[PDB]
Amino acid sequence: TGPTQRHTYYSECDEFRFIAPRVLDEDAPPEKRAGVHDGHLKRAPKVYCGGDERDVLRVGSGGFWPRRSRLWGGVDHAPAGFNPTVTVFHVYDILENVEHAYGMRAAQFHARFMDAITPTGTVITLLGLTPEGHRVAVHVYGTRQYFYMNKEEVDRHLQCRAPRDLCERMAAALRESPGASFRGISADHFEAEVVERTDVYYYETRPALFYRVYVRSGRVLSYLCDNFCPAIKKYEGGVDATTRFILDNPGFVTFGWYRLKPGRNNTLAQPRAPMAFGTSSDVEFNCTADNLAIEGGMSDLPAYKLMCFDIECKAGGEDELAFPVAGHPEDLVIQISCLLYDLSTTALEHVLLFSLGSCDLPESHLNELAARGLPTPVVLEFDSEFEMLLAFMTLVKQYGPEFVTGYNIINFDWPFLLAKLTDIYKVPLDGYGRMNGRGVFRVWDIGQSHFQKRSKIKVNGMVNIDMYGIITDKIKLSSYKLNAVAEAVLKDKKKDLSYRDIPAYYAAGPAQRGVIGEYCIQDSLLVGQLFFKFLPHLELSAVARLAGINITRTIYDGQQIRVFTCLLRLADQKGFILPDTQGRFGRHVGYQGARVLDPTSGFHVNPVVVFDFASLYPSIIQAHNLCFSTLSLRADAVAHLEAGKDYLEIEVGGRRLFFVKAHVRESLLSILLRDWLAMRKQIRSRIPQSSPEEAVLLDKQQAAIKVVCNSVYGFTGVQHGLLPCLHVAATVTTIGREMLLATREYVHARWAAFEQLLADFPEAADMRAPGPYSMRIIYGDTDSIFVLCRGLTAAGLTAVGDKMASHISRALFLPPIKLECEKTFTKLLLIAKKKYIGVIYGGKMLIKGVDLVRKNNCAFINRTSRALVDLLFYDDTVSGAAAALAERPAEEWLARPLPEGLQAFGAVLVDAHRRITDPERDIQDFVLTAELSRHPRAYTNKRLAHLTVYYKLMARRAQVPSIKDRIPYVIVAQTREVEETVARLAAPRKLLVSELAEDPAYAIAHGVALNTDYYFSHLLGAACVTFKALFGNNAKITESLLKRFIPEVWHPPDDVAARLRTAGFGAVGAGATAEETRRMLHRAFDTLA
Amino acid sequence: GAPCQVVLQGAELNGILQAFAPLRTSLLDSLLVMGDRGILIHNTIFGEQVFLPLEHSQFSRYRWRGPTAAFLSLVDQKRSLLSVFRANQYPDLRRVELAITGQAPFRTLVQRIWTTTSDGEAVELASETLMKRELTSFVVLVPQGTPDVQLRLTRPQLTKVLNATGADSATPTTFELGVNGKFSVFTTSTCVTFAARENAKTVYGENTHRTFSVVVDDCSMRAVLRRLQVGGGTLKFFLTTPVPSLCVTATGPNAVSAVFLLKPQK
DNA sequence: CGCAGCCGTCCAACCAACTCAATTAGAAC
DNA sequence: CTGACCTTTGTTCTAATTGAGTTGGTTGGACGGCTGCG
Ligand SMILES: Nc1ncnc2c1ncn2[C@H]1C[C@H](O)[C@@H](COP(=O)(O)OP(=O)(O)OP(=O)(O)O)O1
Ligand SMILES: [Mg+2]
Ligand SMILES: [Mg+2]
Repeated sequence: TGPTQRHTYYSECDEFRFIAPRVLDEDAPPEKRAGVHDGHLKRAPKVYCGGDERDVLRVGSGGFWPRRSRLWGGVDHAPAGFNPTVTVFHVYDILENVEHAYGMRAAQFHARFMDAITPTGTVITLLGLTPEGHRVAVHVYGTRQYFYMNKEEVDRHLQCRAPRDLCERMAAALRESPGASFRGISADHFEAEVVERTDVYYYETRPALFYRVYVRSGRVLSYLCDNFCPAIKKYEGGVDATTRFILDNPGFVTFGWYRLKPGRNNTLAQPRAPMAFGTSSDVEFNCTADNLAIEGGMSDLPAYKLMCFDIECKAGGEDELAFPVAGHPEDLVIQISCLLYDLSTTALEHVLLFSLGSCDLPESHLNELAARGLPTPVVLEFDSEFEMLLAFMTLVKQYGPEFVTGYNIINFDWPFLLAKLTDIYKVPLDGYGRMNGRGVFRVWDIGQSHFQKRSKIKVNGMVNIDMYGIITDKIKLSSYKLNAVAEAVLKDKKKDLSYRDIPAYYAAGPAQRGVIGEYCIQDSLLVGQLFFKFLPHLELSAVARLAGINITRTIYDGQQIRVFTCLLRLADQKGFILPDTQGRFGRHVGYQGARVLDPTSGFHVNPVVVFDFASLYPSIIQAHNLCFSTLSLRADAVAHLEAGKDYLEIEVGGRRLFFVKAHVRESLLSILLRDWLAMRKQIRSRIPQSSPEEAVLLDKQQAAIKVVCNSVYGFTGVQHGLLPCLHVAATVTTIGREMLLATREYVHARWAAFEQLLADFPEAADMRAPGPYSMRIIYGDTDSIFVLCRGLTAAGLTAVGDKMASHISRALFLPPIKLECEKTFTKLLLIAKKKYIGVIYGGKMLIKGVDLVRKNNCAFINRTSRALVDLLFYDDTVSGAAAALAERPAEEWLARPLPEGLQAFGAVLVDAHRRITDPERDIQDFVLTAELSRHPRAYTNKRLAHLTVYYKLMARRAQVPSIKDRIPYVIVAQTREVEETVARLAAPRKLLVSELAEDPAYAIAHGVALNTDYYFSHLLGAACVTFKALFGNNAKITESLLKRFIPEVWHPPDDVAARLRTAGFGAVGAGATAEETRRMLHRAFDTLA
Repeated sequence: GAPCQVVLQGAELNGILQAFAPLRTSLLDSLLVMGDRGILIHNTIFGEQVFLPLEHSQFSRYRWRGPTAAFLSLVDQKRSLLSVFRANQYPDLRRVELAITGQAPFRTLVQRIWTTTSDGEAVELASETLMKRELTSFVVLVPQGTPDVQLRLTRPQLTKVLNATGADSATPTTFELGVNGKFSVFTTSTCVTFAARENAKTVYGENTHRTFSVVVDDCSMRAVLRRLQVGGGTLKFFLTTPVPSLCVTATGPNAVSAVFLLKPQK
């Protein structure tokens, strides 16, 4: 008989495709060592470990890896009489599935559950762990999806006369579908009720009658939304059953502690019998929502297990040094590292190496691991690729890690594995997650899709966190290779192994395969350290709780769904419904954004105070009660209210809009924001008591929550989004623009004279510096102004600034709007809009927008630019000389030597011009980078350096970059072989920059020379754009003056000399003594004339 | 102050301009070289060497100090210090001055310009002041020794000798001075002759005793000699070297000169 | 006095430099 | 009495790079006019 539903993972296997490298036959002839065996073999898959040997798929006593699994196939392996009491459990994940009563006949389910899935129903499975470490699944019965349609409309269109009629007309529509995939659907599969609700979109909208239609399947709901009566507007048809479960049971959460309890008539949750289990769990329960409640007190995580894994591959074709491609049978996975951690404790518990072929780890690696008190590695040895991959999947099923991590596992590792398991071997993956079959196990690349922000993985009960994703969001680097990240974040240098090196190590015998093993283990250990520094699961679960969505959606599914779910929570409890209006789907902007003030470019050596609004756009939404529900586009809507007292009237984009005030109706967006603003405060509250490392981590968490608050504004601005309203978005930016200008005009009126300031702040008297007093706005962007405060001292302006900010705020705006005094500069270089460099009153340097802090540029030019900046700001002779340049019009410096103090500034450039030519130059200092922002086909301009390097890599069969990867390149010198190459492939031509781009590894290997002219002109370019501000923003003058620092030199060409020497001895200058110089010039004039 | 000074007052200025007017934005990009003896200007035109020796005689005040100095004529690689001497670049120019300052490499040159504005007075063309720094190192290759023979081609017969030259790169051309002094320049296609003496046939000559014939592979010779508005000029030959050359200089007290590499065809 | 050659002026051709637009990266908000 | 899959915060700004078009300047060649010589 066996289990109620079939397990689809492998529990027995008698025959398989055997593929393995011939170089593992240690006693084979030299002629037989190449390539791979590939044929079928009839035996059970085997694993070797420490001289012992076992079948891969056998469960029993002497296993080689840990297990947390109760059932295997149909057999139960729990001790006799195993039966734990469950009261409290922690849920980390939620599934949605459909159960059919006929499929469940033989399971001994109580009647209450059978009624909920007759003839079919959706079941919601909570996945979790008890505090004793038992894996639990709770199956929740009785949740139904539903949507709304306007009753008058439906009545008119279909001629319905009772709710039962609409159910009959829906059943008809389903039956007559092409593909006929809804056989058996009847009116009783639907329930329709008349209710009163209101559409959420404008203030004057009256409540009306809607049919609410309950549907027992999401597949059915999808079809009805798309295809049934398309003229009729539908509401909330896109909401999933999980969301319905979470929102209809107030207080329930997608991540956290629950307890089981008696229900509505003293019903209790039913334990499932093991042959009725749906998942790999210790205990399973059937219940309804009445049997669940949240446990407020419990907050710590239980003993979840984290797996960190990495794979290594070997190409097996004719070119050993091609990058491996998973679709080729001979390009094999050779090793898998797998580290198992307890997330409750941070402790590493197991270190497993899977290895095709024998593998002896070097004694030094074992001693190192022992010294750090880490578990001794268990090495698992396999004869063929299949046996190793099956074993790894067997571990994943039997151990069931709730969290899985790695580095670049979503773009490389999982795709490579799953390709092999699907295409080479024909293994079904739907049973390898938590469910025993019919579950999701997929990767989505970005591919040709115009929409997708990122690649994704979903495995039905398993949270995948790629640390490559996490790191790119938290640290700014030009490269995100793991050695660069390890250097930058963990502060240690890993040695590294290139894919070019692996094929020669592999062929050498067991010891060298051991060296590969060490590299895999070390890589996985680094990724573990990164994981436990950033602790991403805690940040993600906090957001998941607040948004009302599961943690996997919290990782992969964007900002809009977070906002939408929050809005849905509030809408429901106020009587509003949300229109779907998304039946389909330009390149330009939808509305006017922020005002940036024209900067007074220059070098400023008087103090500058920066004022910035805290949480500007959220505060505007809150202060002025902005919402869908509070908006009107008509004056007759607000005719019965009082102007100014009850509503804001505002011109926005040439329309007169109206927003009702909060005592007339509260904004749903205003309420939504409260939780997220609170969450951000709670993080920032902890910064001053935290360590210097904790403080940096907390600052980044803080900033991620700010992104959610701003995405509430953004949500309204999305054309073709889930619930657009460009009127709201444009209002927010309009009000912001007004506030910025108002703040400037206030400061220019109130404190024009020192008298006025001293009248407002008596402490001003101690702050008076010697020259004339002035306070003037020299710059400002969106929500901040820069006030140049000549005549006052920096020491006091910090304190006075707080008071000024308070004063302005209380004079001009409505709470929660708060202007704050952010910082004071002692020196400032305003370069352009969004580009400035300055020093804060403590001594700290701040840099915004300039190439010195953009990730595209090379290390040589960055380090030189930083040196020039340091001289302007921290060398008194240079700062003084820079301030002197402003006394003359810029072009006057063309006809006069510069102030002498700029000596050291010029000296830095001459040194750079020297060092750039040295043969001992480190090519890595010259590496440029750009992101591959999109699929290479979607580019219009195709002459790009990174695209040039992209196609070269593809044609050389190197590792091809993924979309959204940064691509490194160098610019090479055009030796004639380049002209030959590019002309040959395409069809005195000076090649473009994009045609000289090259891969750094190739350029090293083939000794290719760097383009010194490009790099030095690009270095002067960088200096020029950064120091134009000292010369009136004139780039041409800046360029000219900067060139006057450089040593010019002139010579005849070599063959020109080889000729001229024959007749006419050019001893002019270098090449002869000053005596011979004057002699030869005399010698020459008197014959040339 | 200003250890080196070079000056062109109006009395001497026209001595330069009379030599420089035939030059039409042709010499504007050049190297300068300076010592006690005056200025040498040098440039390559169509891949062959051109020189203008401006002797310190041609100047109203002059002083040199320290080692020789060298400067490129362009400033910002756009404007040029030689501009003053071009045509009517400026309608009037009462005087011009070069001053050189500082020490060793890194000496600073300024060129200063003054113009009559009627009113009995002259004023600085201040906006046109040019400042240039000595180049730190240089190699320049310059000619030497007494020429082997000279012919004095007045403008008409210069033009005839010049028009008889070939073109492209394939076609041959040769200069000749055979016995009896025929100066029979020719190609396989075209021929001319002029009566060398140490009526209108004659070319006045020096050291014509030595007789020779020699081909030239150099293209664009005539192109260069037109770019330069060569208002007639002496030809003088250098033949003792393993590669020979022919130097053409305009007829006058001071002159642009261009040096053309001949073939070592004996 | 007539014809031929040389010189001067004007117009066209060719080459280089500068400007403008659009795409892209990547930041600041 | 049985099947499923597209996604998803906003606008403003500078700078590099590439490609096309426009403008200006200079040089070369042709034709006409004037002067000199036969
Ligand atoms: N990522 C973003 N998406 C959308 N709007 C943004 C984003 N960043 C900034 N803005 C807009 C809305 C912000 O309210 C406004 C000003 O931003 P900014 O001052 O950086 O933050 P903030 O004022 O919202 O928070 P705080 O000032 O406390 O950091 O610019
Ligand atoms: Mg890897
Ligand atoms: Mg702000």
